[PDB]
Amino acid sequence: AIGEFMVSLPRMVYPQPKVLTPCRKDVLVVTPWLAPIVWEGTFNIDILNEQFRLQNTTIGLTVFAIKKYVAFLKLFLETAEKHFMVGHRVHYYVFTDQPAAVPRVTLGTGRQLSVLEVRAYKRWQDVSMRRMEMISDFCERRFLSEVDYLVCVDVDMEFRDHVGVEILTPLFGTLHPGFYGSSREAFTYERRPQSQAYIPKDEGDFYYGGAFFGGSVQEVQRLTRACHQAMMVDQANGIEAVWHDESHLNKYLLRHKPTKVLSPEYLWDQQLLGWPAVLRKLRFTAVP
Amino acid sequence: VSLPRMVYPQPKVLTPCRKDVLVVTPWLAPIVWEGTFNIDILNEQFRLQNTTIGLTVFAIKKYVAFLKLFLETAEKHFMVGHRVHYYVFTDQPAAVPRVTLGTGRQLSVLEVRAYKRWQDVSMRRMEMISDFCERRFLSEVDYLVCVDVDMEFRDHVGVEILTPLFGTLHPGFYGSSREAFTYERRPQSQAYIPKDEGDFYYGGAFFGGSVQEVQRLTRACHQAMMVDQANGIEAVWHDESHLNKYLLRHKPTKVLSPEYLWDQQLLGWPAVLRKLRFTAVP
Ligand SMILES: O=c1ccn([C@@H]2O[C@H](COP(=O)(O)OP(=O)(O)O)[C@@H](O)[C@H]2O)c(=O)[nH]1
Ligand SMILES: O=c1ccn([C@@H]2O[C@H](COP(=O)(O)OP(=O)(O)O)[C@@H](O)[C@H]2O)c(=O)[nH]1
Ligand SMILES: c1ccc(-c2nsc(N3CCNCC3)n2)cc1
Ligand SMILES: c1ccc(-c2nsc(N3CCNCC3)n2)cc1
Repeated sequence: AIGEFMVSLPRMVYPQPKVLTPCRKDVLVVTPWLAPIVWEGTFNIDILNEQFRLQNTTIGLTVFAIKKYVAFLKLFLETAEKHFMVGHRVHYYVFTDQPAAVPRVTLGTGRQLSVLEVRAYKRWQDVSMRRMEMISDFCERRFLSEVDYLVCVDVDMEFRDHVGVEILTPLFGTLHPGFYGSSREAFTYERRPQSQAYIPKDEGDFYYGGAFFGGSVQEVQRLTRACHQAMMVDQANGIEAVWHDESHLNKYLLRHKPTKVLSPEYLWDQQLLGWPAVLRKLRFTAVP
Repeated sequence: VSLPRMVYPQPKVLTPCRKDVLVVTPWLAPIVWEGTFNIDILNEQFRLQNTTIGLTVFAIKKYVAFLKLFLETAEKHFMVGHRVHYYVFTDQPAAVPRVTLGTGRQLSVLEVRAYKRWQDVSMRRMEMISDFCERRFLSEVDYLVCVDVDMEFRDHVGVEILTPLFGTLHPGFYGSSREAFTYERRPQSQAYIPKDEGDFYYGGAFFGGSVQEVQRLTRACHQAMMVDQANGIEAVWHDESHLNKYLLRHKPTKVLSPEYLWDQQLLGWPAVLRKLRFTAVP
C-alpha cells in the first residue's frame, strides 16, 4: 500500500548524519525544486527499507520485449532477481508479442511475473513510442489494482548492483548518462517549435533518459497518457520528435518536476562511457 | 502541477553550490539551506495549487509584547505572495496589536487559558494545536507552521519549507554529535532516546507540515506528555524532548537549516549561515 501518513520506525542503530561533513562534495545531490538526486553515499538503505516495508510496498517493473528483443529477457530477469528491490514485493510485467519465448526464470518469494501479449509495430521507433500508450492502458487495466509504484525500463539492460526503494517517490526521472555533465544547449531535446515536445535553448533542467522512469501508479498513468496524447498530436501534424518517447518524457518532466531524480549510476553504458570516479557504483547497464 | 515557461539558470550536476554542509538526510529529505533552492520555481508550484499557509503563535501573559514586531516582520518576509492565515493564541485578546496586513492574509485571535509555569505554557501548545487542527485548520489551511513568538523575521521564509512534515535544526546543536544532544535520557520517560540513537536535535520553536501530519505529531506528543505526567516525570526539555522523540521515529520529509531558527546574540553570524531568516528577540 501507499500509506497516507508518516510511518513509525523501530529502534535502529546507524552512523549519525554529519551536518558539517557531507560525504558527496563532488556532485549536486538536490535539485533547485528540492528533489533529491540519488547517488551512492546519499542514502541509508536500512532506514528506507524499514519505511517501505512497513507499508508492504509492491513495485511493478515494466519491460517491452518485442520481436528480437525477447533475447534480452533471461539476463534482465536473472539479474533483477539479484539486485532489484530484494526483500520487497515485486511484480514483473513483460509486454511481448511472443509469450511462448519468455524464458523460465525462478523467482524469489513475494515476486511474480505477468506476460502481457501486445501487438508488435513494424518500426522500432513506433515500438518504442507506443510503450506510453500501452503503459497508460495497463495502469487502468491492471496496475492500479496490483502495485503501488511502477518502474518503467528498457529490456536490453542488466542489473549489476543494488537498485532499491531509494528510487521510490511519486514521480522520478533518471539523468541520461550521455548528458549529466552537459550544458542545456547540448541537450538533444526536440528543438522544432511545431512539436509538442519542443523545448527552447534557454530552458531545461536535465536531460532525462527514456530508458528508466517511474513513480506512483497514478503519476505514471498521467505521464504516459500525456506523452501518448502529445505523440498523437505530433503525428496528426506530421511530426516525429528527434528522440521519440524520450523527447516527450523530457518535455513532461520539464513542466511537471520529478520528486526524485536518479543519478547515472541507475542508467549507464560501460562500453561507451567507462567508469568515471563520480560513479561509485554502476547499477543498471546496457547490454551490448 | 503543470508549470508555464520559465527562464532561470541551469542546475549544475558537477558543480554543487553548497559543499560545506549536508543538504540531504540519509532518508533523502532535503535539508534547506540558502543555495539549494530556486524560489521562483517553488513559488510557481505552490501558487498553482492556491496554497494557504497557517502560522500559529502563542502569546501568553507578557509575551503579547512580542506580537507587534513578529507580525510586522512576518508581513515583510513570510510567504509573501501566498495566502496566509495567522492564528494568534493568547490570554489577552484585547492586547493583540493592530497590524496592517497585505492582501490575501488574515489573522484570527484564539482565546486560551494561561498556565502559571512557562514550561506548561510551552508544553500545552501541543494539545491546543492538535485540538485546533480538528476544529479549524483542517478546513481552513493546507499547511501549518508552528513557531515561538519571541522572534522576528529578518529574511525570506517561504514555500521552500512546505512539505508533509518538517522539523528545524536547533541552532545550538547543528554541529554536535548525538551523544551531546540534550534528548531525554531517562528510560522512564516516553521521550527517552538512547545514546546510540538520534539523527538531529530539532528545535521546538519551529516545526510544521500538512494539517494532518501536524495534527498527528501534536496529538502524539500531548499523549506522551500525559503518560509522563501520570508517571510523575517531566521530560528535560518539555515539548522539545517529545518533538525529538516523534521525529526520530517518524522521519520529517524536509529539515530546515538553522537559518530558519537562530539567536544572533548567543551565536553571532557564522560563515555557514548565508542568511539569518528568523531570529530570537532579546
Ligand atoms: O524491436 C524492438 C524495439 C525496441 N523494443 C523495446 O524498446 C526499448 C527501447 O529500444 P532500444 O533499447 O533499442 O533504444 P536505445 O537504448 O538503443 O536507444 C527496448 O529496450 C525494448 O525494451 C523492443 O522490445 N523491440
Ligand atoms: O509565558 C509564556 C511562555 C511561553 N510562551 C510561548 O511559548 C514559547 C516557548 O517559550 P520560550 O520562548 O520562552 O522558550 P525558549 O525559546 O526560551 O526556549 C514562546 O516563544 C511563546 O510563543 C508564551 O507565550 N508565554
Ligand atoms: C549516449 C547515448 C546512449 C547511452 C545509453 N546508455 S544506456 C542506453 N540505452 C538505450 C538503448 N536501450 C538500453 C538503454 N543508452 C549512453 C550514452
Ligand atoms: C542556544 C540555546 C537556544 C538558542 C535559541 N535560538 S532561538 C531560541 N528560541 C527559544 C526562545 N524563544 C525563541 C526561540 N533559542 C540558541 C542557542
